[PDB]
Amino acid sequence: NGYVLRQPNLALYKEGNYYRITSRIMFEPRIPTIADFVQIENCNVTFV
Amino acid sequence: NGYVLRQPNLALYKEGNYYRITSRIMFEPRIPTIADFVQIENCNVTFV
Ligand SMILES: *[C@@H]1O[C@H](CO)[C@@H](O)[C@H](O)[C@H]1NC(C)=O
Ligand SMILES: *[C@@H]1O[C@H](CO)[C@@H](O)[C@H](O)[C@H]1NC(C)=O
Repeated sequence: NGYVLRQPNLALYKEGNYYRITSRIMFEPRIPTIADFVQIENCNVTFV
Repeated sequence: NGYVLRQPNLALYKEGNYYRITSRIMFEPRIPTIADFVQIENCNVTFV
C-alpha cells in the first residue's frame, strides 16, 4: 500500500528529521496525522 | 448510528465481496477507510 493526500493543494516535505506537510499557496505548516492520507494498493517506488 | 460520506462527489459500490468507493466523475477506485465517513444518529433503513 502507498498513501497519498486527500486533496492536491497540500505537499509533504522534509523540514528536518521530522516531516511537515504545508499548503501549496502559503508557507503555513501543519502537523502530520493519519487522517490526512488515503490508500492505494500499487506502490510507486518514486515516493517516500 | 448511520454513516455517510464527507462530501457528495464520492459513491460506494459493491465491486465484489468487498466494497469499493469511487469518484463520481471518474472510475478511479479508492480504498475504504474510517476517516472518510461521518456519523448521524437516525438510521435510514434504505442504506447498507
Ligand atoms: C512513478 O515512478 C516512476 C519511476 O520510474 C516515475 O517515472 C513516475 O513518474 C512515477 N509516477 C507518478 C509519481 O505518478
Ligand atoms: C430513507 O429511506 C426511505 C425508506 O422508505 C426512503 O424512502 C428515502 O428515500 C430515504 N431517504 C434518504 C436516503 O435520504
